Amino acid sequence: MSIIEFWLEAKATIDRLIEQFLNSNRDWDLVDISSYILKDGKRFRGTLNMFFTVALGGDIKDSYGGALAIEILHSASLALCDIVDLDATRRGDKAAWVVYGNRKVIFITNYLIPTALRIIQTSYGDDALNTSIELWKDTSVGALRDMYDNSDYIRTIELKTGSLFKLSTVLSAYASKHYNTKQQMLDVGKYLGIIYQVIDDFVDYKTKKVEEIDGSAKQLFKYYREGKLEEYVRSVYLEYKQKYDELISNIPFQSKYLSEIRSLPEFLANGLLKEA
Amino acid sequence: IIEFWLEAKATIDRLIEQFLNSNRDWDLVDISSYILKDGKRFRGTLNMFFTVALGGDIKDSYGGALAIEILHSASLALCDIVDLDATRRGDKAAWVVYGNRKVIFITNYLIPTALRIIQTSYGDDALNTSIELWKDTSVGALRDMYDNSDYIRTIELKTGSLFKLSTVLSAYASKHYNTKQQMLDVGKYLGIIYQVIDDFVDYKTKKVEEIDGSAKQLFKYYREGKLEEYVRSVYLEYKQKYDELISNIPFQSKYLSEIRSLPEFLANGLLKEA
Repeated sequence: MSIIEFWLEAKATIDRLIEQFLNSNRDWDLVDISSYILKDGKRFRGTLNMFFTVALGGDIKDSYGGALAIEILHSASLALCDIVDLDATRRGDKAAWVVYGNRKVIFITNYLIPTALRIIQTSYGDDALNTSIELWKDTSVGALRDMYDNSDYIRTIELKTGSLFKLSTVLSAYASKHYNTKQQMLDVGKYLGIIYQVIDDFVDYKTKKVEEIDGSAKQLFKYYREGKLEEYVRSVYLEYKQKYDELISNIPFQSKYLSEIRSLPEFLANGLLKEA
Repeated sequence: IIEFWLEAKATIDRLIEQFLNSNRDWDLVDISSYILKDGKRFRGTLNMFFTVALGGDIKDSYGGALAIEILHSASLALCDIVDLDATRRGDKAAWVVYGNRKVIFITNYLIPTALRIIQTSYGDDALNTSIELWKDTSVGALRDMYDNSDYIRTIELKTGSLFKLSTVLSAYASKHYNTKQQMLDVGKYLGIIYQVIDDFVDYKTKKVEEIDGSAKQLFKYYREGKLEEYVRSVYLEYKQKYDELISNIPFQSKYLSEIRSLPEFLANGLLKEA
């Protein structure tokens, strides 16, 4: 839609911010590796940030700080996942650890996370920061529960992947000067994040070997082996999309963005499918 | 002098215990081995001492000391990270990956958990400073890798940072908010002393093919006996900055002496073990 065009502009805008961040970084030695980790990315979370900021009436410029922090928090998490799953490529590059070793990347990572938090606090204040610290903890709890994915698929992916989406959407509440939608915005990102992860796991079963699959995805095998994976994934997607559609009706969004807002679950769902 | 350390190091061990209990779920990644990697509790106690030493209850420091230690654990854990030589077999290496995995998960849980402890007890202002301090700790490690970086500056971020943390937190605890900026400097000097002193212990009772990091730079001191010369020259040197800032800070009466004994007790605490 215009969604795709908005995304392309946001990506370029977010890429610009990363460079300004990098160079302006006094820490001369940390730029080389930080750059490699922040290097590429579609920046979907950061653009959802900017998107909802504008859809709520705010000034796109006020979403910049969160936009940056988010993409910084995301990039740092990928560099870590690549270590956890021991993957050597990021879809067009060696993996950070391959090029610098687990030792450096993890430290660099423990530096970037606090940095992103500072940016969020400066740009938005203490309440925004505390919310971010809670979503950070949630995420770690998520990685954990991804260890023994016996049960709680939906809750597990909410914490693991959804936490960052909640951050993306909730921060647009501050950026747009509409803090009264805080909880509504948190639930928006929760629905989008669950939809994004469920679809992403699905695409994994249809584009990779059954053995090489692992993580939360692994919890869906029981559906896959019966040829009922698509059926389950579609149910989860319809549920949360309804929950989403209902919710955005009760949110003070600008009339001219409602159609784009209402088609976001499709934008993210078909976006993952397309590439695969 | 020690009438406190021994009694509090026991309180800390008791606190750390109730905590490790309300989080049995993380046993899956051997959380305790990280929380208990350190039994000393210097930073934790160092936080309770300087607190009361300002009229604060022994109570007000619980959160601080607990969070202080958790973060030290988080810090040590990061030291466990092993790079893959790729020269190992497939089996011998699967467990290194799982260790690196354990580190990454427990670390990213403890840190925000401790920060929330520091905020729930002392407010957003105490929270922000901690974030700054943890951020600096990470930088100390990155440069500790290698680049023969300014030993002093690189030692302040490595071990100092977390030391500045424990002191400055007593100020919030002691509700003597104005003594905030005062304490941050306390830890800084002590801290540079703890590490310089320690870095010296590895230069006396430690391997010849070992030594790395900051202590490395000392390369031009060991091969000429001047090593001990730089240590003494840096001990008193900074001890002076410490000895100065102390009396300036409105500590209190009953505990104004032993405080000057701290810069000594740390070194000896280390120089005795080896």
